[PDB]
Amino acid sequence: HPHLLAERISRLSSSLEKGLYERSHAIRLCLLAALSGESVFLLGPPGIAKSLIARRLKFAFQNARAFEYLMTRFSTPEEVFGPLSERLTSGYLPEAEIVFLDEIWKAGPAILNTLLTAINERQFRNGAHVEKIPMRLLVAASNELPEADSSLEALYDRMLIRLWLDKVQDKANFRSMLTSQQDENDNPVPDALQVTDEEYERWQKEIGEITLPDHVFELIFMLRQQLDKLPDAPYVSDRRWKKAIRLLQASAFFSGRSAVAPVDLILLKDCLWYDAQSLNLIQQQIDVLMTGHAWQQQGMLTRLGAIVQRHLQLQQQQSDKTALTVIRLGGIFSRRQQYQLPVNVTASTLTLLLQKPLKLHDMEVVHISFERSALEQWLSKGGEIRGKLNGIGFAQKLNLEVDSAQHLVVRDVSLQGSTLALPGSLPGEIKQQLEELESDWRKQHALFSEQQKCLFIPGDWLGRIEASLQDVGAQIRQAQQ
Amino acid sequence: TLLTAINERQFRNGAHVEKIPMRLLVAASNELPEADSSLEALYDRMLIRLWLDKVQDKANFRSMLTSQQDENDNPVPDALQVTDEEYERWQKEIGEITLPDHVFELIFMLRQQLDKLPDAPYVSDRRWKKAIRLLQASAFFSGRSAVAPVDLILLKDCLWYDAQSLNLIQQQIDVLMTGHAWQQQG
Amino acid sequence: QNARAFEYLMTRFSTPEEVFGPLSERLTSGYLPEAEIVFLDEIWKAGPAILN
Ligand SMILES: Nc1ncnc2c1ncn2[C@@H]1O[C@H](COP(=O)(O)OP(=O)(O)O)[C@@H](O)[C@H]1O
Repeated sequence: HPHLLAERISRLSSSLEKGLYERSHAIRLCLLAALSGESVFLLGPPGIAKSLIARRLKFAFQNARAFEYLMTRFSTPEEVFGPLSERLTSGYLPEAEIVFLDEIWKAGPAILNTLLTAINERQFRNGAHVEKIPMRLLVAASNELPEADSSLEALYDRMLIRLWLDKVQDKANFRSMLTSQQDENDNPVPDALQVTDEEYERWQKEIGEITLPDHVFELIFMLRQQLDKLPDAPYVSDRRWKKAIRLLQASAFFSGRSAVAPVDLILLKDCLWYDAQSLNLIQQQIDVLMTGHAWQQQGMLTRLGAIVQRHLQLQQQQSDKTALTVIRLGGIFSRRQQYQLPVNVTASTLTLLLQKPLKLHDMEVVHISFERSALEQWLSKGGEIRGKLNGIGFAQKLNLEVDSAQHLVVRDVSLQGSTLALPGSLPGEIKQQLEELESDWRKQHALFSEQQKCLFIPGDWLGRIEASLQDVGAQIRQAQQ
Repeated sequence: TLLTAINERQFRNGAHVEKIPMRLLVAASNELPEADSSLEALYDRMLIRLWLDKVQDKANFRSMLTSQQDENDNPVPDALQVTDEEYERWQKEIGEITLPDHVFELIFMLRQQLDKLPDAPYVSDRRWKKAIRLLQASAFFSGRSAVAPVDLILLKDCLWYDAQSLNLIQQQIDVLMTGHAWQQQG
Repeated sequence: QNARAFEYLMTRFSTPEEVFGPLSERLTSGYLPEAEIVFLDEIWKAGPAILN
């Protein structure tokens, strides 16, 4: 039964897209928020299809009403909620479902005061006795941004989705859009894809029953502590974290899932920023989190380093068997030039082992890696060499010289010698621990290859997730060679 | 109330709503609205922006100064007046006009040219969609079945918004019509 | 057992007639003179007559 729900939603959003190209992210987000009792906000220049989406989502139901009003600087509350006689609310907002409010950043003082009580309580102060408001979707569009110290920020902090629409840019999607024969006032939604009033009241209760996995909570709490340490990061209130869960739980509900999926965190890119300055900061932190700690991308990186450290620890103990012989070629030159091994080594960032460890830069080291593009220059022209320690940090300078027996003596602050050596051409203990970590990559990749059919996920985000999973898998297959 | 009578051709009336048989919406004024006001919502929705001015020619002013033609009679004959049935049928055949591939190369090029110029006015996506209905209607009443490249001349009064951008829109189209239209500069 | 709520937001252009109730003598049906627990957010921007 839950698997058949994702098919009906995919056919409902397909009929709503017919007529508005390059607006999939602006229509799918409004349909999910309407079925879960959430709001949505739009921003952009007037004329990028902002009022039609408010009149298009009403055809997906069976008892919805439209209300397209423009808030002016001299607007009165009696002209919005209907004039009083006790208030004639015949087709306005208290009895409507999907209302539209354009230029909301300039209404009267009493207009904004009545809108705050109709969101947290879904009621209205209609004279003496109050009544409920069957509001299913709240949308608002404008153009500019409010002040930093004003009363208009009370409503902006309560809206969940902050859509960022813009004009068309693609040429192929503009051909049929320029000459579109589809009417904007008909009923393109079939009668079989429209939900009833009974199914809406039942879905409002099953969303809260979605369980929260322990691995999902590790990503939400980490993002909150990350934005608090950055001064340029925008502040996120506690209400935004609670209202965002209802959106993620509703995305997995209409997609054939019973728990919160880690891929649902992509929708948080339009629920944290507030201006154009913080727009590039929210999309940057989530892109790193979705390609770092989502499917355990960086989690396997800190575990693979312990396997390499354990493998290199057993190779430096038996380094006396295979040393490092440098070829001789001192012909006619002012300095005894050297050269590395030919076909034996071909890597660029190869590592070199040492016998007796030394204390370089007030720390211990067990392996030093050099660059192939930088080793040929020092062994031919001379000068100084720069190499990092333990494969981390920057390429610090070392006191490396040539040996009489064709070796590499590393000098420190105590004038101590250390002959370098290269690792030869896998122990059973390292192979056993490596297969356990490699099997974890296939388990995390199998989860992404099953839930990628979510309709509420953009298409440009799948290119960065797949490129992040292949980068980790390409590094774990190099040490096993 | 004027915004709901354009996109939906309806008007609220207490309880039930009704349609408006509005065929032509004309508006005239003198000054320009503010840059940050609610009056810009109606200006961005109007298609044709006619720029009328006083007479300048001397030959056309002689008969105009002493004109005996009445302005309250019926100079239109009864044989040239269309009926209510022909109006409802013409509203459907306008959308059936095909869009040639050579015409699309000029509309998309004009949109990208105004975006690179900082002094050029901004044109929303609604204006590009509503302008096609005007060009397709010009070729419909002229004996054509497709969008004619010469119909782009009427775009000189559907892009500008003030007196500053009036000389910029009429200059870019004049070069486009005498450059990339019939492959002049091409 | 007989309390009433009143969530109001004070603005820089608020009027006293929109808080206590518009006059006809003042229609104070469910506001502040007959309420018990009222809420006032952003009180540091109200008008001079509201604070008085
Ligand atoms: N980007 C777009 N793609 C397709 N159609 C559009 C687009 N922008 C506007 N339209 C069309 O213009 C008409 C009017 O849009 P409108 O409500 O004025 O947009 P806005 O509310 O952003 O000003 C709509 O019926 C819509 O079909």
